[PDB]
Amino acid sequence: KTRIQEYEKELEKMRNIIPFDQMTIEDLNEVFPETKLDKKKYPYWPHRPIET
Amino acid sequence: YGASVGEFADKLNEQKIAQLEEVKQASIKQIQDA
Repeated sequence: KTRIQEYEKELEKMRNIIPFDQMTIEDLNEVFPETKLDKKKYPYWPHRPIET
Repeated sequence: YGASVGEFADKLNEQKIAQLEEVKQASIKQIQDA
């Protein structure tokens, strides 16, 4: 039941977000931490590896 | 060529939002499945 509760929490948190047409890189930074270009390994531009 | 230059911007932006929105539409059903 606790896992279920966490899963709903995630579900509504994911369902309730602004249309992308107004969103910003920051929005995807918070909602999806997977888009954060870790400066702890890639400081210099483009952060994302050049070999990709 | 100036009259056929918004198509590249379309492919740059519409698909950029398309991959995000398909990820969202899949993620909602993924949480549903869980």
